[PDB]
Amino acid sequence: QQPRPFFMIFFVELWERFGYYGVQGVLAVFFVKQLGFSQEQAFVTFGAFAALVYGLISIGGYVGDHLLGTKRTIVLGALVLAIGYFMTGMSLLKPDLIFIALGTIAVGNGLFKANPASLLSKCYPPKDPRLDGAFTLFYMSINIGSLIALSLAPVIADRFGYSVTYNLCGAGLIIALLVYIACRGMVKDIGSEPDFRPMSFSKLLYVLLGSVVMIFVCAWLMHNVEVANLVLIVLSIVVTIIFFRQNKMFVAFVLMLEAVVFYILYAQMPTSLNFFAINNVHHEILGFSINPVSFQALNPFWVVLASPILAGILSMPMKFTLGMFMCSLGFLTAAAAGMWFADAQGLTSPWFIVLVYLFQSLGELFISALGLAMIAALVMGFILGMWFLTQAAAFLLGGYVATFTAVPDNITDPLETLPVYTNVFGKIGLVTLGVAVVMLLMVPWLKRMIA
Amino acid sequence: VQLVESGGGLVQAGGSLRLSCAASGPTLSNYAVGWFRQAPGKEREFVAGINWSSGLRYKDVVKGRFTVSRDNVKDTVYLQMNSLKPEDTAVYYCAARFGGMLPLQPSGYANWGQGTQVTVSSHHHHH
Ligand SMILES: CCCCCCCCCCCCO[C@@H]1O[C@H](CO)[C@@H](O[C@H]2O[C@H](CO)[C@@H](O)[C@H](O)[C@H]2O)[C@H](O)[C@H]1O
Ligand SMILES: CCCCCCCCCCCC
Ligand SMILES: CCCCCCCCCC
Ligand SMILES: CCCCCCCC
Ligand SMILES: CCCCCC
Repeated sequence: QQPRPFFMIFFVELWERFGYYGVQGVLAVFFVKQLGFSQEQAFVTFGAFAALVYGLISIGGYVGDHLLGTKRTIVLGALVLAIGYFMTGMSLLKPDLIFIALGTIAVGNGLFKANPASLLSKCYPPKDPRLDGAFTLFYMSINIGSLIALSLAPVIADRFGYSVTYNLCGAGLIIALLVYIACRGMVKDIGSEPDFRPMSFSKLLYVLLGSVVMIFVCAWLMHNVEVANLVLIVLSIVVTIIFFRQNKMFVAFVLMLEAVVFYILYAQMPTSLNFFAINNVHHEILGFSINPVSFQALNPFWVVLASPILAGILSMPMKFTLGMFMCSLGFLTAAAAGMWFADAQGLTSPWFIVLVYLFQSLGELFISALGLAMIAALVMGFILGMWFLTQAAAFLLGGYVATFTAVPDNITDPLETLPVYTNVFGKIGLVTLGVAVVMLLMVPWLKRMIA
Repeated sequence: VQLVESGGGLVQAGGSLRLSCAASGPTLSNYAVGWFRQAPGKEREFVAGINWSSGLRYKDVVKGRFTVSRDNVKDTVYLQMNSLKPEDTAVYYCAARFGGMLPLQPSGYANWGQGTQVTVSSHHHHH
């Protein structure tokens, strides 16, 4: 159905995302159990890590377009990522490496992320009808990798330890590189312009130098979230000032702030919703015992099922509005499950969490699948930088919000943790419902401005 | 996923016994281990436990007599039973749940040992 390079890109992306989500799924627990962080420390450090992972995506597209070439930067990004995963595995011998290792993942992700999609875009003549389907399959590829990693990495970490888990993340990147190299022959005429001139070693060195500096800056920021806060605050207020000085951009701005709320909520899945599953949900479904950390896999699961269907099935501000209502319902369901449908011992049915994750995934399919894609319909470089910046700010904020559910390590009674989770998830759901209502009210004005 | 209990037995009132729980494949370090006991004609009841990060929980009638502790080198959890009394007679089970919580009912735990008989006799020496 698709060009041959489509399938190479499908599987390269699958394996890269497998490595990344293998880390994401276990990181907060790794912080708590292996490094002895409190749940509060773990949640804010995860927020800082995710913020860097996302905020740096803007750099790799520029590097791929204008410095080294799309295909070259795919290779470089994959190699830096694999190095980062093996460094995380080494951090169990050398704990002092951990932040540098996470910084290497962040930078590797920053270099890599934008480039497979760009490459896939060049596999099709410009108005090919199959593009839409191909990008939906591309999204499924992401979520297939994520589904496997989030399912299996906690199980592996429980049975063999974190060193093996992280080394397997590295191995997944290694085989992403091998399939790229083996299929390199399929994309000989595909690339950005620098791909077809010989590589500038001047620019390669600038990219390696900047990458290394960035790895150390990321390590520092993740270690000192209290100044990462001020960096992103001053960066946000400043870029806000310079956006306000410089009416379709007004639509881009309002949609960007709503996306901020969405990413704040997405950030709860590896932190507060993860520990809610650990502490207040039964760890058995359909008669099988499972690792509760594996519940994070319900996000890619539902996406994998719903992306074809919803591809088969208003317009922009209303699609955003619908997604915000979905997210609101995910957190209201979590709160309701804890308030009314828990056991005498404080444990709730995992079917409630299956439904929580359905709501959050539908929100994702309406909002983030369709965010900078049709923010690109309103618009340049300034807004790409600000988009990734604001989503980074969202992840920092999300870590902070998660800290309201943090549980001291001496608590052992689920009836003590249940009201903390229910209070916070209920308040998140109510605030997000209000945000959805203000969104609904502005949908007509937004839809006019888009004309 | 399968726990081995060891260390039950027969003891006189006022004596002591030590139970131990060890896991096979999975590292027990990620698990809250609760000790349950079932006396003749009653249901399994929570006795004592330790979560994955040294939090402790106890039934009222064993406070000041039982201690749960954890040896993370041997990947083993211990229940040290002092000042034993006849009504502590029961089959004892260790159970393991991932994470920091020690729920009170057997349904909160997926992994179970096979059970060890503990018997406390009113036996005392003749005066
Ligand atoms: C909702 C998402 C579900 C995730 C799907 C899980 C993937 C399958 C696991 C790999 C093959 C099964 O291997 C094993 O199976 C048993 C029972 O099935 C499960 O359970 C066993 O391991 C896990 C973690 O190691 C423990 O928390 C669990 O209580 C223990 O009994 C685990 O899930 C898995 O370690
Ligand atoms: C495709 C040719 C490979 C070029 C690799 C050169 C790497 C230079 C190392 C510079 C060290 C800072
Ligand atoms: C004394 C422990 C210091 C660990 C630093 C690890 C750096 C390793 C670079 C690969
Ligand atoms: C296709 C060759 C890629 C070169 C990247 C290596 C940078 C160290
Ligand atoms: C954009 C909201 C920032 C809030 C900081 C307290």
